[PDB]
Amino acid sequence: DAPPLTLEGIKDRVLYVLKLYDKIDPEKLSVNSHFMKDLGLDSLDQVEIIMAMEDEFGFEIPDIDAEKLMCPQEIVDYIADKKDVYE
Amino acid sequence: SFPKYEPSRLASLPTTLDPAEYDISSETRKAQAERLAIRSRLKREYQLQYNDPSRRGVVEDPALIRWTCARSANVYPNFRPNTKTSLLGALFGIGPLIFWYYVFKTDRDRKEKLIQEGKLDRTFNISY
Amino acid sequence: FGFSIVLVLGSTFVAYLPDYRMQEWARREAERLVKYREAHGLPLMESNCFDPSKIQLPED
Amino acid sequence: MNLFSSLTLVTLILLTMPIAAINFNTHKFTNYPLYVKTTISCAFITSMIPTMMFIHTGQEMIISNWHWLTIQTLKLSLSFKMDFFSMMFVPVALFVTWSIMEFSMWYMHSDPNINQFFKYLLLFLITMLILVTANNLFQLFIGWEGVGIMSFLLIGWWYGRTDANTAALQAILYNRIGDIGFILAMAWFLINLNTWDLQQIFMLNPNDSNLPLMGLILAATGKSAQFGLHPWLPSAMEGPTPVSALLHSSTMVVAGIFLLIRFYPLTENNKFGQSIMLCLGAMTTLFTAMCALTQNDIKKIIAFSTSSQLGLMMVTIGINQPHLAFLHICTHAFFKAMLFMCSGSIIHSLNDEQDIRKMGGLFKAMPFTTTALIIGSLALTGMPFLTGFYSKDLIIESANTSYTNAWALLMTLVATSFTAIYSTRIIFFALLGQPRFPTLININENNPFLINSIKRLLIGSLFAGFIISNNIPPMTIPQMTMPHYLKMTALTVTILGFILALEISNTTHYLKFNYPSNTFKFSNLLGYYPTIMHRLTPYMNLTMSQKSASSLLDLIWLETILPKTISLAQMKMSTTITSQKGLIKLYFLSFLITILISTTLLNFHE
Amino acid sequence: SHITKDMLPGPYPKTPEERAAAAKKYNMRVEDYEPYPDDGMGYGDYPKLPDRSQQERDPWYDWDHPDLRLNWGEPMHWDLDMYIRNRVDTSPTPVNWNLMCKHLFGFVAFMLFMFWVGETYPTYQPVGPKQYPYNNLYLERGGDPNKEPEPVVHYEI
Amino acid sequence: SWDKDVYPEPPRRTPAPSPQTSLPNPITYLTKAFDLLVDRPVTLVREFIERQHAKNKYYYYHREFRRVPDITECHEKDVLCMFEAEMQWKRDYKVDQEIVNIIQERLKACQQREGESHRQNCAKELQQFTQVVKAYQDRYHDLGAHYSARKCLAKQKQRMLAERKATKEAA
Amino acid sequence: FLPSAAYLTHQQKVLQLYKRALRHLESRCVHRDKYRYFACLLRARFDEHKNEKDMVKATQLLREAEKEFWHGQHPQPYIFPESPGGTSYERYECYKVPEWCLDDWHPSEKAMYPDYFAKREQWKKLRRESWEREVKQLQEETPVGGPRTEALPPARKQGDLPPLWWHIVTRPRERP
Amino acid sequence: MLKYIIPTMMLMPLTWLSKNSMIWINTTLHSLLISLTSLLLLNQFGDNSLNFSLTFFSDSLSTPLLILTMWLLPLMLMASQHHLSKENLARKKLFISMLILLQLFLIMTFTATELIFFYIMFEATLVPTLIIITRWGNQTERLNAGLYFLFYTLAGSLPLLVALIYIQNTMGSLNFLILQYWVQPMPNSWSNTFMWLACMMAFMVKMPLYGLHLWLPKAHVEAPIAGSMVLAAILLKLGGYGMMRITLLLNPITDFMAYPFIMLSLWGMIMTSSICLRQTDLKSLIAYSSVSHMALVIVAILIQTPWSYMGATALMIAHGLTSSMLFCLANSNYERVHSRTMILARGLQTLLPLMAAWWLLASLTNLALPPSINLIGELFVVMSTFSWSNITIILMGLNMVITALYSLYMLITTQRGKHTHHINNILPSFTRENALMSLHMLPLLLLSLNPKIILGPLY
Repeated sequence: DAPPLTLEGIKDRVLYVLKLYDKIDPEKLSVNSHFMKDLGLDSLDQVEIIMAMEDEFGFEIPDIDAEKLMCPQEIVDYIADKKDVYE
Repeated sequence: SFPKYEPSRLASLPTTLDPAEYDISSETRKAQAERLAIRSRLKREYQLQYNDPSRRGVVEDPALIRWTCARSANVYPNFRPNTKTSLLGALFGIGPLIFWYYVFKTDRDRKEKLIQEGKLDRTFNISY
Repeated sequence: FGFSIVLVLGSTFVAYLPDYRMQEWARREAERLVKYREAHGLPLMESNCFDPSKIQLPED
Repeated sequence: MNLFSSLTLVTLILLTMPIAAINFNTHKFTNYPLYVKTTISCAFITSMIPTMMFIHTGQEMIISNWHWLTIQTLKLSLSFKMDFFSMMFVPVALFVTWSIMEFSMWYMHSDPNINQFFKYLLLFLITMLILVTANNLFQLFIGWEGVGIMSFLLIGWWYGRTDANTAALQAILYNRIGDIGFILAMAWFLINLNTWDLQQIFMLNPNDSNLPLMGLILAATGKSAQFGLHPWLPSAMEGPTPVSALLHSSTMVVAGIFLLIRFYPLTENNKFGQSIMLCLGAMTTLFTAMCALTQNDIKKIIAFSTSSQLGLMMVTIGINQPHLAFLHICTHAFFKAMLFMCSGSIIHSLNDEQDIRKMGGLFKAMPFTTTALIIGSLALTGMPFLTGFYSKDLIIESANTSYTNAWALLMTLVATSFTAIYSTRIIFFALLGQPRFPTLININENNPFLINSIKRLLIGSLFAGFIISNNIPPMTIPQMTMPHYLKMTALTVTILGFILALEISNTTHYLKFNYPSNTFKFSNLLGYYPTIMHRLTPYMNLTMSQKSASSLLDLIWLETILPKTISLAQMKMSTTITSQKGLIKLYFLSFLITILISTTLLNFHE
Repeated sequence: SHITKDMLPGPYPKTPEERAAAAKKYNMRVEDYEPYPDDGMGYGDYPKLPDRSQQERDPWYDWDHPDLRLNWGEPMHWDLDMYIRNRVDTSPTPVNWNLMCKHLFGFVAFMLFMFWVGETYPTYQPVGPKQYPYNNLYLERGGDPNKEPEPVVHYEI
Repeated sequence: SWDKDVYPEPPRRTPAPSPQTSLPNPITYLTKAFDLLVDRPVTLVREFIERQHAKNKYYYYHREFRRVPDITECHEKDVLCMFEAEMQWKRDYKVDQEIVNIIQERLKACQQREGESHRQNCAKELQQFTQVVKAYQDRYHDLGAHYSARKCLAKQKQRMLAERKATKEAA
Repeated sequence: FLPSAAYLTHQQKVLQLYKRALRHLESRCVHRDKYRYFACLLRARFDEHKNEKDMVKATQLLREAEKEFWHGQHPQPYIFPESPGGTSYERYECYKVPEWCLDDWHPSEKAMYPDYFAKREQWKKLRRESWEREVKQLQEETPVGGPRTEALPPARKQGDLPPLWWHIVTRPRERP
Repeated sequence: MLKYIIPTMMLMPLTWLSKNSMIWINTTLHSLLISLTSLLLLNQFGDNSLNFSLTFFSDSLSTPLLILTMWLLPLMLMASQHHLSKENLARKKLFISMLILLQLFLIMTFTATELIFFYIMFEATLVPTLIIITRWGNQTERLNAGLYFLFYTLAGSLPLLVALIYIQNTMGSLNFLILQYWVQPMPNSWSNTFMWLACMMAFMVKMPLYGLHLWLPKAHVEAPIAGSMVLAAILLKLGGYGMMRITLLLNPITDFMAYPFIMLSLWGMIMTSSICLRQTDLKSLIAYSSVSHMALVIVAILIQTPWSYMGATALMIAHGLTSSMLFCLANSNYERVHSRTMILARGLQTLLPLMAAWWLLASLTNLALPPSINLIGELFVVMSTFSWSNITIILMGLNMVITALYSLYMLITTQRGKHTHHINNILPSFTRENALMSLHMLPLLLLSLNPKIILGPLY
């Protein structure tokens, strides 16, 4: 029970499940994008996104962090911290 | 729609339906700020005396030492013999002893009188 | 001098030694005595182990 | 026969080499799993022969040697007896554990602690064998506490995980309540039959036997997960998977009812005793069947099912039918060993996530395992007629043709319906739902050891019930003469259970978001027994440990009665005798009053 | 080493200096220091805590001691040896406590009463006793080789 | 070996199976191969070890003792009679316990060999077991731990005086 | 009970309620489609009075929401098999050996793994080289006479490592 | 027997006129030689005891205890370094010679003939233990520990002398055979009740019984390892040996007057097994375990069955080995961390991966794992007390359950689940402590194979 994770792979999987989400566009979907400034979605659907990451990868993230991710790059960084992603 | 969750000594009261968490006065904000300050200073002292590369031994918590000294050595001082203490002492110390004593007197007098009659099942009772 | 001379030598010395509290002596003696008391008709393990001729009950 | 005794004693002694081998090796063998597997296979092929000789003629024999402490009028040697149960149960247990050796070769590929794991598992097998063989009852007690403590170690294999050693603590505690029951039984057998040995117990049948029967009842309900003392069972499922499989397939789970089976001449009579037997078993069966509904962890479901089947065997001992219960032991052993092994295959296939929610549709994710689980779960309740048919349905029809207690029959009725409905629900939620499991799939069963083990146990659980049930010497009179609507009722209850779980499934397809109606809650939340007992009985004894025992009675009162009275008396008397200031007129007035009080008051010259 | 005044003699009174000293000593809030009080049960002057505290303390805080929820400086409630997880789990229950005990006692009482109703009322399929061949199968029960024949027969029906 | 007089055996009974099959008989093939591949080298090794031990001869003698008289022929305090008397009585006590052991081993052998018909052809051995254990229960049972010889004789005197009073009242 | 502040806030309290109710709706509802329907219904139920300028009516509706939530929770809320309470709860803690060990080995095995121990020795010299001055000065430099927080500042000054990092960096890898 | 007495004397000037790095090999080697020398003793047979003089003799109760003492000395002597090896040379020599004089008076005591000689050698057994635990008591209340110790044991054991002198000048000499061969029953006058009360109460103090068990825990938590092993094993089983001898007299009133002590012992056995479930100071749990096992011993002594005495002496020897071993493991853990508390030192399944095997083996012997001797003892005592009464088995089994739970809690509390990861000073296991564990648990399993030796006079 050890499939190897990598940074490009986790970036692709997180961007896949963000692009599959409804009320964003596949055009203006950047890695360095805000969940507050440019995507314009609210905190509620932001924590729906946080729930999507928790339900995909298989672990909770605490609410001391769920205040303050707000961008996909720090999402990738935080699952990189939970998983310690090197071979 | 719900009987409002009567508590017990075993069932803990969860953080949601307190309902004291929703009457937030300024005193509760003051207490939470000071409690965070106390936890901050204690974690600061502990982490500075925890990450030292020259520190060989254990961090030697005074909390555990203080709790142990309060638990064992600081019972007999202090004390006064109260009505509650003497009552509970003579109840939970002497009561079961004298109760078990009387019931083994009863069982032994039964068995002694019954084998004095001779009508017991000791036709072969070798391993006494 | 704690295992190589004590432990295995003590294990042999206490694994067998003579009949501690006369065990197998009592085995073979009971064998011969019950064979005798079968071969001469009298009941095995006579009760009243002391002779009732050599006894004196006090009287009323 | 020299061949018979020789082959049985070498089936014993083949389980003695590998422990002393790796205790004497110090050069780490690579082929150690292969070695333990092939010595268990050699033990199996040596154990197949004398059982076939046993059914071929009989020749039913005991061995007894190396007597130690032959002290008083008794004696005790290492002795074990080849009759029927200890005769031909051993191949089933060796076969099951051999397949578990395969499955634990594969499942524990990624730990360097594998060698100690196989040492513990083989040691557990040795102790289970010495339990099931003996007739000298001290050796039975040896096997009893040994399988208890090996159960402790194998549940607490994964150190860390405070829930795991909590669970192992519960298991060893209910083993000790089995111990108090068993030593009460040993006490009565010694003080009223001059030994504790099966043969003289069977030789003299006493009249008043209620105290050792209550001791045996307490031993069985402690050992084999029965009501009042049952809830150590999901506790026992806290551990790893092949530990759980061997722990509750045959070994350590049937040992409670193994004893009551072994004392069948003693439990011939005493209808009060057989009433206790079957009423307790009906209570266990209904409570674990009602608790088994609405559960979502797989191992808790399989454990509640095995508690229900053990409750059927307690009812089977309640009626005077021990040999059908032994038939049920063997079929049940093949059955749920195969079921646990299929479950662990699924769980380690899907990243050890184990829960039925987030598992939904796994049919055609390769259908070897889905076929395996539908074989197992339709062998549950006995699709007529397979190996699972014989035990369960002849037991319930013979219970129906018996001077029963008129409520246990309805308990077996409702329990058969319940085990049907959770069997069908666990198949539906596991396999043929819609697939709800997280992505980056890593499903693989192209694996020689797993297909060998699952192959071997489906081939076992399809034929061995008929093969064993055919060539038994007839140890009872079969009834075979049932009224109408009393033989049909087995298939009737199983079919209505299938239809009932089917309509619950097709209401689960609907959308309403219904509400808990508290029977849902009583079924799901273990209803109230582990929570109430495990939160009340620890708090009470430790409330009494702190206040009454430690801080109150011993320390402070015993120190204030024996030391402190003496110390205060000596201190006050010192400070009133020697605390006299230094004047002379005091000393001579004391002299004068002493002279007067010695002359005239308390006289010394008269 | 360890200071002599980091031990703990005597209860609360008087209120300014002793409560200030206990606040400086046990590292607590001033008006949250609670002695038990002094009923003379021993107990020193050690604080009362909210007494459950161990299925509390939600496990994502990432404190120091991972299986005890410690933080190296808490005053550590008196009955802690009864409160390590693996000893007593005081979770907030999903239902109640009174509802739990009443329904469990009701179910077990009803099932034992139905067991008694079963015990007074057996089932039997309507069939007489077996026709044992030789005097209720005599001479093969407990003994009696030539003591007493016990004549009882069966007739074909 | 042993004395078959004191360890009796029932007369042997063995039939011969007659198939009436055509598989035929795997276990006969297996027991012939077992005898040829197991029983031969152990026989040769036992022959070797028997020669190596019978090259020279030892003996162990069964220890035998005399009969010093009784406690009833001993005086007031006078230990030099009581010592012989009580060690004679205690050796009788140990050999009597082992007699009880031998009777119980006979009872176990009768239980196993007579099979599931319990009350057939053990009833005479059960009878003598109840006889000898009635003797043991009457004689050595309720004396306790510090038996020397004197409590045994006190039990003897008190028992026969009680029986004398019982038969005097019955007459 | 949290490291950042003395309380969560009203906002995050409502948010944790939303996460818990949504998770309990997962644990209640299989087949995922009626789940998605009921999740959007719950989202609309919170959309009904999101924009209250009032506060006391908002927290009273929060309390009544907690009552209808606790009445309608599930017996087994669907805890993931990595969470505490869940199936794992440090499942492979058998091999989570702390790294203050592995230096108490015989030098035969230190000859078996040479480069790793040389690099570990220069790690420890990196640790001791910047332990006293920078770390203890940054700890006894910034805060108030009471610390009153459980965060800590980085070593943004010029160079070396942020303070108090050894038992944060040198942890087990959570799947060995 | 003087063949054992006089080399135990001549092992004392050995320690004086050996030098630095020279005392140690001499003492340990020669004490192991004396262990072989008393392994030669076991000849005892059949009819009676064996008389090693007009002055010394050995019952078969005394042979396994004497062999246990001369086995336990070199183990103890190696155990008592690394906490005094950095102290002075003369003080170290004084410590070793104190232990040798201690063993000498123990041999004096076990090979007694007259009960007055037994009493003199009883308190001569007492006086070195005092000096050891007070001089190296290593904690702030060794004062109070020694004071409680000496005053309890003397003031309980003081009227025993008066009762034995009264028996001396009412029934002739006090040889154990002439105490036997002449003993007459003594009726229920109250002077007989006080005489029985005096003798039995002095040994009650020395067991301990339940009302006087707070003699013990300070005297083990504030003692060095040598004095703790001496005290626990040899002194408590010596008190049991003394009551086992002197219970030959005064049998016709012990039935009438033995009722309160049995009930005190039973309910206090339950209470003591309860009190060692929750305490800190891990060293003290073995002490309360010892009080529990000695309460079971006292039940076995006051009931007077041969079954009871066989179970009693087996329980004595097995519990002596178990308690001495488990004290040595607790000293190993205190050498690891300077705590003595229970909840602090945790983890240790990873680290020191074979120290846990010895903890497991000791914990399962204290469980009474069934081939061991401790289950033999406890089982025969339960058999004899069930023949005593058909009701006391509730207390015995509840003792068994709570004993299982606290012994298992001792196992999985300090050595299960998570290291506290602020320890970082514990060394890997030395060869010395592993050698001490190997000296403990080879003879216990070797007697578990063949236990017909250790059963008492009523074999």
